[PDB]
Amino acid sequence: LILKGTKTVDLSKDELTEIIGQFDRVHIDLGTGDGRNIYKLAINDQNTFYIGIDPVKENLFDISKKIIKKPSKGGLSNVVFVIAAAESLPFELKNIADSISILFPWGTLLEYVIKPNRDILSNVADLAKKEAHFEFVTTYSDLSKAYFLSEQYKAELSNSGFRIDDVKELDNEYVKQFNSLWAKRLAFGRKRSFFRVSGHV
Ligand SMILES: Nc1ncnc2c1ncn2[C@@H]1O[C@H](CSCC[C@H](N)C(=O)O)[C@@H](O)[C@H]1O
Repeated sequence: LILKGTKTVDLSKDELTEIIGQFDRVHIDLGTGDGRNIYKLAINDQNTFYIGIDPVKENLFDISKKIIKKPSKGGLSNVVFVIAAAESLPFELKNIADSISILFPWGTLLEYVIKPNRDILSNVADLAKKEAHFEFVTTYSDLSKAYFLSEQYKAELSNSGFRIDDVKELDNEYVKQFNSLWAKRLAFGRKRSFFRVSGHV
């Protein structure tokens, strides 16, 4: 299931493969939100096909309507919005991404990353190609770098297919570069700690 403007339509595996054809890389943003972050990534790199996934189609309507417009009007040819959840990812996305990101998650997705939920993370790892980079950027209260650096957390992620190569604590200034309304709120509000766990799959 993908969005064509405000309408939900079916995209087959063969159709997806055809679209991917004009691009050298594929990036998946899980729990993409309002689509503004992915829109910015896509506008700055036309050799990567961007796939934004979120179970809430309603919040993607504005940007979904924008990408279908003509190029001169803000339209993009390297973005697709998939309506799905981490617990039930589309089989068409298996082994397709060069990179996967989960940015400023909330709700169940945040817990799957922080706990972490090994089975769910395993499903997310299945979306990656043999290669593949990953990036999880989280924040809770306005846990800690130590937690994400612990052997237990590293082992749990490794079991799911994620090999941590770096853990960095980021600040509000860093988040000011993102365009989603949510990211702006997090960046402009009280001082908050953000953590990026990144590596390869
Ligand atoms: N289990 C799950 N699977 C997929 N997406 C989920 C999810 N649980 C929560 N989400 C999505 O995670 C988002 C958290 S808020 C917005 C995050 C976005 N990445 C940004 O920076 O703007 C919401 O849009 C919500 O629908």
